[PDB]
Amino acid sequence: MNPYERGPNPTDALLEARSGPFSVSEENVSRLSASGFGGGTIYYPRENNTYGAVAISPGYTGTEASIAWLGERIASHGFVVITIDTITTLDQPDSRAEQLNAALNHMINRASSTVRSRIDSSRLAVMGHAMGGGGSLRLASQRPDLKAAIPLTPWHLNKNWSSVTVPTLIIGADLDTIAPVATHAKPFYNSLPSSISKAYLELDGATHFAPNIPNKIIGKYSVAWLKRFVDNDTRYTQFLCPGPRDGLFGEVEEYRSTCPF
Ligand SMILES: O=C(O)c1ccc(C(=O)OCCO)cc1
Repeated sequence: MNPYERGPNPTDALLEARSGPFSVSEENVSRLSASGFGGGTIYYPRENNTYGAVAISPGYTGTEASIAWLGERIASHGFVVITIDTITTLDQPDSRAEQLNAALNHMINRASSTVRSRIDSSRLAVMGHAMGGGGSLRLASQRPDLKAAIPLTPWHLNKNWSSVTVPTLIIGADLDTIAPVATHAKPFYNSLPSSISKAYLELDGATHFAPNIPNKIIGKYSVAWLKRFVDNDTRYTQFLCPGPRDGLFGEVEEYRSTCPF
């Protein structure tokens, strides 16, 4: 009925497991072969089919190695995913937005036929850690056509994202001292329009490095957000609405959303 649906009916366990049901292979993108970004790695399902496609940026001073687990994990749930390196490790968020865009174009137009043939170029998403999460917000602002955006403990000097209409899940870390939720993640969420699909998920007992460490909660809700909005997979609505509990015995520090979507 939904021909974008991939993989079996989800459960909390299946979404929290280290890997989804899709076996993954990798395509290396050298710095030489990459135009407008610093290279990286494309994770893609071996099983032949078309899938949504996602570009993920690391943060300030970091490289693809700090987000690799996420590229692999998301790809194993039926997506084509590039973890990029940036032209330099010091690139600012809005430069990171340009490089994410170049990485989307690389996957669609310049990668091998194996990778290009597994991408539905009409169904794209963007994600990033810290400064790359700020890059996610900027690119979502510049490309309303993106299907989803997921800034992870994002950092950005601009606090006004009222131009974004892409379905956006922001993930904050309560103990983040680099991009404190009070001055980055939450102001971002609050400046997004009340009229779009969005969610704020704040992790309990998590620092700025949490998205760099394999994380059941990040893995679960990133994939659920991507499934719901990249694939239009309403089987995943059950995890986003009402969403993880932030109350007594709950799983998150805070969850807020514009459910129903
Ligand atoms: O000190 C800062 O202002 C500052 C420090 C770090 C970051 C960031 O993106 O870290 C990601 C590391 O992978 C952003 C801002």
